[PDB]
Amino acid sequence: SKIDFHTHYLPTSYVEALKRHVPGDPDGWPTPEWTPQLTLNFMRDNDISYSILSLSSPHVNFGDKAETIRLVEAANDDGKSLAQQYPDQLGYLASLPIPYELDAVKTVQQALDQDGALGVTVPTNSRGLYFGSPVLERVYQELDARQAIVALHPNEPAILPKNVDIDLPVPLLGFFMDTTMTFINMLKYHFFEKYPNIKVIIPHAGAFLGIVDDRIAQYAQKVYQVDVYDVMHHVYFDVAGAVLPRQLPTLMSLAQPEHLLYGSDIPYTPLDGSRQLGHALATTDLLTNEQKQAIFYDNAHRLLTE
Amino acid sequence: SKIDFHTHYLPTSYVEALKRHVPGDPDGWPTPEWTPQLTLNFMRDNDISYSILSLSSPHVNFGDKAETIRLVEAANDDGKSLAQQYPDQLGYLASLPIPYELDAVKTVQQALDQDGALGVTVPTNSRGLYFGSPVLERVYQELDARQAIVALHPNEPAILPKNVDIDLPVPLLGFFMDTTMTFINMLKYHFFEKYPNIKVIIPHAGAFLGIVDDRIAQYAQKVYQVDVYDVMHHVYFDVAGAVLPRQLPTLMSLAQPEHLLYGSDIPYTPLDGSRQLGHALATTDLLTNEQKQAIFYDNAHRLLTE
Amino acid sequence: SKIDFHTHYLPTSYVEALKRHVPGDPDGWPTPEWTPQLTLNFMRDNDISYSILSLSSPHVNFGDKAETIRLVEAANDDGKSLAQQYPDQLGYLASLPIPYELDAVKTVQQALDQDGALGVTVPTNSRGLYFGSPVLERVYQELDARQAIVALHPNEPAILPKNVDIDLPVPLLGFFMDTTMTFINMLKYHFFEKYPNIKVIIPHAGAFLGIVDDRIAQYAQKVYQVDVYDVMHHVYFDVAGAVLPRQLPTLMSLAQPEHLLYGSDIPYTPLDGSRQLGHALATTDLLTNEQKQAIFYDNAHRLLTE
Amino acid sequence: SKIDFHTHYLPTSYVEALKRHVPGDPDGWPTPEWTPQLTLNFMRDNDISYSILSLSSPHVNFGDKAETIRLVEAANDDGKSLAQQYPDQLGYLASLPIPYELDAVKTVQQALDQDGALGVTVPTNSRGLYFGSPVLERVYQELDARQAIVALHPNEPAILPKNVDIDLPVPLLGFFMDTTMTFINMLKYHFFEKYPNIKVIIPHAGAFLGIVDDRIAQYAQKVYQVDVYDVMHHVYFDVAGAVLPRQLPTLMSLAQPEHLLYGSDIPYTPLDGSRQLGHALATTDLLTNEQKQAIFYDNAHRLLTE
Ligand SMILES: [Mn+2]
Ligand SMILES: [Mn+2]
Ligand SMILES: [Mn+2]
Ligand SMILES: [Mn+2]
Repeated sequence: SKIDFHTHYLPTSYVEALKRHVPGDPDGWPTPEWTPQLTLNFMRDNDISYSILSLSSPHVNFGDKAETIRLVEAANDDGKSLAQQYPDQLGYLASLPIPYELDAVKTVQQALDQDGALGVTVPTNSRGLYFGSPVLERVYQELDARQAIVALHPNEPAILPKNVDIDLPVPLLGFFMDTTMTFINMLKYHFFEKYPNIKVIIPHAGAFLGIVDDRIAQYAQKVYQVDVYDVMHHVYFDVAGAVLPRQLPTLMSLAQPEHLLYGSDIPYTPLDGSRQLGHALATTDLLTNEQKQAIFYDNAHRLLTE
Repeated sequence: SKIDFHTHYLPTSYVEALKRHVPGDPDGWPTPEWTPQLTLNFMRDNDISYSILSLSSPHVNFGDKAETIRLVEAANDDGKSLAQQYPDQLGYLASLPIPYELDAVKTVQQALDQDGALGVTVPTNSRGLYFGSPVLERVYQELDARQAIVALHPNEPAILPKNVDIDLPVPLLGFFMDTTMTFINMLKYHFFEKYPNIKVIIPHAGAFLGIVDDRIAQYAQKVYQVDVYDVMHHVYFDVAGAVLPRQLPTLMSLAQPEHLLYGSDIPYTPLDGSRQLGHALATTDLLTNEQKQAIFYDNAHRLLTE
Repeated sequence: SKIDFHTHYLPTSYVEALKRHVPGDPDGWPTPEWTPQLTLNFMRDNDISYSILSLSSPHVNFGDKAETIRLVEAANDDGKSLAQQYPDQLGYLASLPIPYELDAVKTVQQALDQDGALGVTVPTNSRGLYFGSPVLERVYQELDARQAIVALHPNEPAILPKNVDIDLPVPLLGFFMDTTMTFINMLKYHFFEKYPNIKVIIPHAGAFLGIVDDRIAQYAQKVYQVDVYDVMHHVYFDVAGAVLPRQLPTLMSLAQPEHLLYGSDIPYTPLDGSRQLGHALATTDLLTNEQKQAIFYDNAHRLLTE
Repeated sequence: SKIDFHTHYLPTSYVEALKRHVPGDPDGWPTPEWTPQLTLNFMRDNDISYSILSLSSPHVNFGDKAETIRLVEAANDDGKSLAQQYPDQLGYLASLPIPYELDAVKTVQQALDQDGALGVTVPTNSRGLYFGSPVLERVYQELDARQAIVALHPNEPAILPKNVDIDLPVPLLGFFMDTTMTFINMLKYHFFEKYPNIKVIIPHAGAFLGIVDDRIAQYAQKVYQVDVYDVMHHVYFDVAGAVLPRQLPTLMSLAQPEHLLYGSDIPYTPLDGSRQLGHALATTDLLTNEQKQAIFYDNAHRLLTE
């Protein structure tokens, strides 16, 4: 069976917040319907024995602090409630009330120490505040002290040129640009050097890292005093998206084999498309049987048992 | 010997315009010194028998139309003058007075029909106007009627988040994001379908195309009614930059073998670094002798003799 | 009776374009319902004998050139058709297919030379191209040759800070910032100096000009070689909006008495609110009866008979 | 004698930070030279008996937290050291390490409770975080508990349209747009309602408030549940800049007579230009002798002795 490290859920209060604050479709991508039953049924039909639920983007920062704290709490309560309802099928990563540092520090401690979260999920940027920002140092310290799993999830870039790619859904190119920019932001701030105990999961096979690393390697070594290649060995990656036949293969010459995790990205990625993507990973000639076994189960299992 | 399809020159008026309008280093990258002799000497020391000179970025659109037209003309006159001075070593691609459509139409006709340009070079975006924009249709029509070579050159993206990758030179990540966004912009506007005779050269081994194509293939097929894979076979690519060991190999499963062109990117890329990059292409185990021969000379030669 | 120089209409194709391209309420302001009868009945109920209709913002530039040209033509045909159906009650200002210079040049000649337009209306900025930009020189020349009336209409600023005034409707502060930025842009490019024959109507009592003029006066004189105070005497101003008791009075110490035009801004401003604004201009102690007569009728009439 | 509530100083570390992080002239305005003697000699030559020094913009947030905290501490030590060296001529407002909430909370307590600060000065926005943002609630609470004076100082707007007013110095229009956006932001978050004890000084005669208030009055009442006119009576205003003959007079129909404070804005505004602006306030026919006395001394004095 497989363990899904990139699968989502949508609390009712979160769905109401989207309709209330976002005109049209969020990220130029229509909000998908969802119920625990949808995920469970998908797990049954695709031999997934365990899913680590996480709140997707847009992040719940709409400009109202009390609202953001309320949404994050509701979302975490749902995650926790589902973990207690299906202890063998569902687990969850806690969302944080970013950009509110002290409040996020409080959520980290509470979600990890008492509410059974397996770790946390954080937006590449929340209305402009990109992860890696020293505005959240105390949050990093609380996460590092707990050797926590930190899964990044791409959000629409804070700002982009308006007269280009007009109406191109944000997930198609924006998400990748943001994840890439965030990774680099983390290198600039010595994140992996200062918080070596955190286990960072970079989604969608590392976005554009497989191409820019080689291009920034020099600058990063000279100006950031960081070896991008060592970092690529240190972090983790989920493999949601069109990772075949080019993206994953390129990533494997940079990533550590034990650090690759399977992900479906349901329900934002239509269930059928997700099934097809997972079937591709199972039958491709680009992966050995050992690698398929690691990506689908062993890697996640090792990570979770630690 | 090799033919360089991505090498630059800097007219004195262009250097004066940069100091006058751009504070600090352009694109967060210090302006390099240059003289024809620098390029010629570099060609001698690296067995390059022919170079196709082109004006790099930033584009010469500073908000003053008459100035832009004056700079573009001066630049083209320099290119032409060098072609007549060293008919066997130097050739040139004309710059255009974008965003001024009718004026650019006039430059295209004049540079190609009477001043010996081998084609044109255009910015991915000129102060926000991204290539592919219907604002320049008449320019495309004049270029298509002449089966012209059109080389894109990345410019700093019109706008980006300000609190991320602070002070990261633009060429390291911005250039790639822009070239990628522009390519997609061209797909949205059916550029290759409407102007099938133009020979578009996409720089730096296609930036991020090797990773996003697979991700947008579906949307592009359904909404743009375009097959991104056919397009990748139709266009050309230069191979300047850290194309090894991941970028070029990925691109070769998408690009046509005869459409890959060598490029050094001097003098913006230090001459020594450029020499090292070219030496890598010559000794790598990732390319057959036939491929090295095609990339370094045959492909460009075929393209130029047409 | 009064003459209304700032009143709007909404072609059905324009309304369908808004629903199709703009998510939610355009400019954060709900699109109003409209038919020719609503304007006409408003005119009878408010002693308005003549209205010069114009298309409001957002401008019809959605990224599709053919569509922009089609929408503009449909809007001008409607304006023309209304002037022919109600010669004594309705007139109109033609819209222009900006940012397409050559096409706009064509619309100006046609609109003014044969379609009966009383002049043109233009957006302070169309997706980033601000009026005054040399990208439209040929358009200015065609307008100056006809001593045309050019009425600016504010649009949402191209871009603004993301985390401030969240959800504040655009017309409340954005429109003013845009009109203000556009006027200065026109100073910078010597618009009034180069096209003295054009009669420019700046909406909403000059937005912030009443306050910034004194601040930029020096710079404009030294760097633009322009006397802002002379320009304020040269252009025109409609007085739609909350012009009393502060805005209009300030503007009158800078504007010429004969260059002040009445405006209601229906139907974007609720009809009852517009009736109240008009009633206030009629009964205020801040204006002499002569000024009320000039603003409501004489100034417009003189400009129209010219 | 007069009391100056808008005058600046430049710590050496701040000057070095500007050269190191800002290319060209900050805010498009050349950094002025300064020593304590320049301010003091200006005071003797212009009948100023007391100046409340403050750090001008750009704010010291360059992306490095430790550096921001270090720069703020160096600036406050200088301010404190000047107040101790010239108890009768110089006082100071402390800067805050915004956007670091907890750290700023610390600076407020220390600055006001033991370092002799007369209050604090804050940027309308620090790299995108606009004052009034709930990200700084704890900072407001610490300030309200001390009935602290909080002086806003405009900074370049986070982002603006790229192709308009090209090269127009930021202080000429940008500063005003920012102060204006910030004031409304504060309305939106019920700042004055929640922190009634803070005495907010809005610079440059309220920027554009004199004109927008009447336009947003309705929306602010209905959506923010705030009466903008009551707020205008509640806050304070310095009168640096070209306040005559239009700006200041408009502001006086909204502001409380006792809440108007004199300001020179040296050394950013050339000393001769500031002397002329002060002389104009002294000889203008737009103010009674009582108002001139209040603006120049009484109002400040009453606020300081409180
Ligand atoms: Mn996802
Ligand atoms: Mn180049
Ligand atoms: Mn209007
Ligand atoms: Mn100041």
